Amino acid sequence: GDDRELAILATAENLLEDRPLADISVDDLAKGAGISRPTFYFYFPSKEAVLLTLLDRVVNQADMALQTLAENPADTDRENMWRTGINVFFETFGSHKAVTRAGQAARATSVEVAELWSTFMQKWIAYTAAVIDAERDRGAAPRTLPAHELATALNLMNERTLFASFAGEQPSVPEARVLDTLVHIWVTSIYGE
Amino acid sequence: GDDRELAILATAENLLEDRPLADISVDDLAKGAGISRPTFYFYFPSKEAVLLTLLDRVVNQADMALQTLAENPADTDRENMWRTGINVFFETFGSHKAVTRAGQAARATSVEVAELWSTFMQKWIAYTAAVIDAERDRGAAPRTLPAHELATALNLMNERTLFASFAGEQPSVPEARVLDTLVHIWVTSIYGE
Ligand SMILES: Cc1ccc2sc(CO)cc2c1
Ligand SMILES: Cc1ccc2sc(CO)cc2c1
Ligand SMILES: Cc1ccc2sc(CO)cc2c1
Ligand SMILES: Cc1ccc2sc(CO)cc2c1
Repeated sequence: GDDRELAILATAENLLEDRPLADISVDDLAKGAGISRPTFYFYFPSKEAVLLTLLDRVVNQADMALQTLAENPADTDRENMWRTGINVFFETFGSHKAVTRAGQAARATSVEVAELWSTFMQKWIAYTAAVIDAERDRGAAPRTLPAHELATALNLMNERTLFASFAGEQPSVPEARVLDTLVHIWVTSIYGE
Repeated sequence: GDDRELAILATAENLLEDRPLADISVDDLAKGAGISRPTFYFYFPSKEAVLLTLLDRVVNQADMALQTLAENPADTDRENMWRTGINVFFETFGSHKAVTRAGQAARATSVEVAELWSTFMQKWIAYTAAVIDAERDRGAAPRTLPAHELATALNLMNERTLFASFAGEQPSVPEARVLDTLVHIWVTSIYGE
């Protein structure tokens, strides 16, 4: 039932480790899922909708993990609080690099992919800004830039910088250094005068 | 002579304000330059090579402006020194938003476009890192992250953040606020403990 659907998704995510979506045919997905090409189309209109579903699950997995942190504060310093939260994105997207890479490509051609990404970035920026505001209200952070503008740039930094590490781009921060790098830039810019 | 070449480039940059490169034909470029389609191909192998030339000139215009700042230090504080340098990218790419937007798209499909971008980002990161190192040697900046890793993330922040402002993306920092936003994040992360 929904098992044939998982088979298509797992075949898609596995095939994206090797080649781009343009190099993957519907026949490839059906064969890997052990169904016919017409049977495929009963679960998905296109290979793009398969990628969209994959990307939706990764993004919602990150968002839910961040949701879980928010409701359970980790008893630790402010630097570590920020570290733990940025780590959700490092670990979640870093555990799904093929989908992250293919989703980024799809933003140029899929309105749904762009709108999905944009919606969750908006959500994460707003929550970053609220935490910054809370820190300012309690006197732990100085009132420097507008909180939402600062939060926007930091979250766009993470998007671009994590993606480059995962993709092995030149230039990029080494994957084993990128978390420490982003944390330093967040904490100095949030708490620095 | 080279005048027919400028006509093609100026037609291309003007046409990219209205539609993407895929929506622009070689006939459109020839007509706008007042030459035939075969005459076009004597100056350029393809419409992609036209975009590549446009992007090369914008990037080299930024790099040369940054070169000029480096050789003439502006008598001013450290915050302003960084402001003046980030402003070169704000003003140069912001004066060529159609080409900047089309060049970014081309990175996904043109090896030359990606290699051109990557080469100059490497160059600008290395120079950022040298200035950070110089500041540390003179005791003005603390020895926190590796200078080259810090410089990488800040320069990737600017790339992603300026592009989003220019493109009117959601989310983005307003174009009239993005320079102040980036400067704050650079100065706090370079000089902050
Ligand atoms: C990347 C990212 C986005 C939002 C938040 S909120 C927070 C403190 O709980 C850390 C964090 C990190
Ligand atoms: C804070 C933050 C927000 C969005 C994104 S997207 C990504 C990899 O695509 C890492 C990341 C980090
Ligand atoms: C964006 C960018 C890149 C390199 C440099 S160097 C400098 C100080 O002269 C400011 C600056 C800004
Ligand atoms: C510091 C720096 C380096 C590269 C780039 S690219 C860009 C718009 O595409 C702005 C920018 C800024």
